[PDB]
Amino acid sequence: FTPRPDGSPPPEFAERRAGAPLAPVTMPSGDEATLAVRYADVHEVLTSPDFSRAALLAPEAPRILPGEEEDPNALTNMDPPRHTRIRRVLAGIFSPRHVKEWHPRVAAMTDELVGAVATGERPVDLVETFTLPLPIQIMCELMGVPAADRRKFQLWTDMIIFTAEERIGAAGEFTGYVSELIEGRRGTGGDALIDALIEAHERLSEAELVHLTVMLIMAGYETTAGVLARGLLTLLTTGQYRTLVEEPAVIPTAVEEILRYEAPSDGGLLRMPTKDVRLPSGVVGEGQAVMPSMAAANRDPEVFTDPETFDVRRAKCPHLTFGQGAHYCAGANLARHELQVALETLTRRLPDLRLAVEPTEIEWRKGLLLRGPLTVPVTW
Amino acid sequence: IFTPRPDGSPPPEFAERRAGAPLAPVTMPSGDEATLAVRYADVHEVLTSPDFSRAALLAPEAPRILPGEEFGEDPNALTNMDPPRHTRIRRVLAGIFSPRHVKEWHPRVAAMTDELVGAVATGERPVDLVETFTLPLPIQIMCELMGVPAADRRKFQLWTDMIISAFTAEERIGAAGEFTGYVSELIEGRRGTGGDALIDALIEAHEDRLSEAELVHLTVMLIMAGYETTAGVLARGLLTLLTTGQYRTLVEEPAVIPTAVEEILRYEAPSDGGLLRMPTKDVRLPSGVVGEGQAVMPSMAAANRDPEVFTDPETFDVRRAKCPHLTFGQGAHYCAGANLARHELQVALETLTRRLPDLRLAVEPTEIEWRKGLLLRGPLTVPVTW
Ligand code: HEM
Ligand code: HEM
Ligand SMILES: C/C=C(\C)[C@H]1C/C=C/C=C(\C)CC[C@@H](O)[C@@](C)(O)C(=S)/C=C2\N[C@@](C)(C3=N[C@@H](CS3)C(=O)O1)[C@@H](O)S2
Repeated sequence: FTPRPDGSPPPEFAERRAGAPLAPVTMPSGDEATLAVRYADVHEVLTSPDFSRAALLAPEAPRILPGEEEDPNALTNMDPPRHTRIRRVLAGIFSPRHVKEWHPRVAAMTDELVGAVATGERPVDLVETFTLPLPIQIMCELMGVPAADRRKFQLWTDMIIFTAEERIGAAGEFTGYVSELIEGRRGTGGDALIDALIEAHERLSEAELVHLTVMLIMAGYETTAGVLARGLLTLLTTGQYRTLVEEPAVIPTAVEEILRYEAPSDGGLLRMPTKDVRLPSGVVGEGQAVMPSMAAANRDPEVFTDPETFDVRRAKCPHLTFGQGAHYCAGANLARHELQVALETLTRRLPDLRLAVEPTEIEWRKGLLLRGPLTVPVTW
Repeated sequence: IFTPRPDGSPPPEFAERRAGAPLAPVTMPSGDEATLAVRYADVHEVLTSPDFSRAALLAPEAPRILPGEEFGEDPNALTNMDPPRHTRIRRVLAGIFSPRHVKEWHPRVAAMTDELVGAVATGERPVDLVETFTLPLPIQIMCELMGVPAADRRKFQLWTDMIISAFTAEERIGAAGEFTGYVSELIEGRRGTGGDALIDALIEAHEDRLSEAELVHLTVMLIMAGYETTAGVLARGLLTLLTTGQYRTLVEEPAVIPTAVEEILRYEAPSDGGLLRMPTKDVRLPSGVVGEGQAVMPSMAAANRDPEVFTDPETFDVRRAKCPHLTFGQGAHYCAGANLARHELQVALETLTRRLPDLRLAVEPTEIEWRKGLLLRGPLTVPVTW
């Protein structure tokens, strides 16, 4: 909520998990909601059918931040049955067995960027040169987007967390660019992600395809960049980077542990109960919105032994960083793969990587909910 | 012969030399002379015979085409080598550029075509097909194959324009050193990343073979050749399609595309000339004997319009069945990227005729301007609408 100078959780989480599992919290908007922090409460909030996303569009419902965007055609603001139809299409697209035509593009973009880091001026900022551009360049290649337009996609997303009409403006260039992009691509015989989306509209409405495309690009850039910058910074400060260099087989569990520990937001999309719901820690009333804090759930000693310790070898790691239930992250398999190949390539090409400053000098983004370091200087 | 022409039509000297003066002197831009072979039978022989040398053109007293350069005088350029070294590097190139490896790059060709036609399709009309399609398509593929950051694409393109040749100066020496340097740094970065692109395959050929200087210069050359030659031929190819209306034949009958690719290669050969061959003793060509130490220019474009080989050679016909052209050269130096090039041209036409069937020249044929200077010929723009 209030800017922290590092990636330390707010201590109000541990307090709420101990004795105030389902208490009000006042959000940046000034409105309040019940904050669920215990794993089991968050699990239930994310899986139960008795909560609605679409109800948060109603004019009286509470908001997390001040403003609009709040789009009625965004996947995150829909309920069954509409919601279910678009997800069926997305499983058909992000077929875990269609990733195979896509793995090479991920590795190629990593090799590209790690090479550039490798011959760059030390000390290098790993954010600007690696962690920020890797996911945007990946999403762009998969959407058949000219590399000349990637910086523009980055700024529109950054703008769309900037003051109302400036955010409507930037949403309007993205939607417009994307619909145009689409018109161009219809009729080519393509096999990229953008192509599979287009061809699902011949099950997706016009505005559905456009907004889904926009969201896939935004979703798959900001979160991954966040998690990866954070993950690398923890690897470097704990010295667990070296563990991955010496034992590359540990990279899978490291990815999971980074997801758990580095969950980029402390908050979550509100859920509205459509009737009185019993969660494990208590009953929450109909019409009283709940915030699921997956970040808090991820550091719950009921589930994770020694929750505040970062351990790349952690075997039991059912984190909620991809959410859960129906809104479970659509790009979960791509993201996990991006993270693995990122760590694989970087530890292979630069084993003797190390932070070029002390942790406490690194600055973190202030405001905009999502938390992450502003720069990660390294040398070797 | 490389003097200004307002279009892509051949020098009429070609028809007269083929008629009555097959192996006659020609003066080159440099001021120096060579024998100009124009008949298909002579050009074939000049390219395939083991009695001609490329390397001997490096000797300081040998004739040159251009008046001063670096990259073409480079001893480590594949085009400036004879067996056995030439053979070593070629077999490395065969183990990289195999028919199988090209079939495993296919999606990346299609994807860059897909991208760029889509942007053609949505462009403000009339769209210049050169700037939006023919120029970027192959440079962007090559760069993708070499792990080159997309921001670095125009640098590669301008450099390659300088080494091709007025725009001539001692600048085609400064360009070589910037490309060479950039590429060496690209290599440094890339060794140890474990990628599966072309540039990785070249590096893993050096490591335990290709020398450092061979690797560097070959990578630079693969970048320049895979862009400038393909770019020109494709632009030329599309322009002839549109001006003949044979574009429509391909839209209505896509199975014609392969013969169209060959006929484009034949008719649109981007050069009037070719790299000098030095005979290493007296050689009897079909049209006459050439003297030891007397250089011959093989004009593959003249050969391609020889009425002894090709009926109605000045007619462009996408249905003409297999008649070996020489646009890829012949013999030992036969173009190493030939199969990527044919594939790039086949996909460009497959994609572009599918997306924009009713494409048409936005201007009169004769209104188009052609690149001046350079050893390649090609139109500056190809404006179109639909
Ligand atoms: C490490 C990176 C990522 C994290 C931490 C992450 C996390 C999440 C989370 C937690 C949600 C659910 C939100 C909620 O229910 O409150 C979500 C939804 C979503 N994710 Fe992400 N994501 C990541 C990467 C990606 C990628 C690469 C894509 C795109 C391919 C993507 C696309 C989506 C979409 C479309 C949704 C909305 C799904 C729905 O509402 O049904 N994610 N993501
Ligand atoms: C339409 C496309 C192309 C044309 C018209 C073309 C033409 C030629 C010709 C005629 C030669 C031989 C010159 C001589 O023997 O004097 C040659 C050499 C060569 N080409 Fe091309 N080429 C094209 C595309 C490519 C591509 C895509 C590559 C890139 C990988 C490439 C790489 C090379 C190399 C490395 C050589 C030198 C081989 C040697 O000297 O042994 N070419 N090309
Ligand atoms: C410009 C040629 C490139 C980029 C490559 C590869 C293969 C092309 C051969 C073709 C298309 C045939 C004609 C070509 O030989 C000619 C006469 O047009 C040219 S362009 C001749 C010369 N060019 C220079 C700049 C170089 N060619 C070699 C090494 S540098 C090269 O890169 O070939 C001069 O040496 S002479």
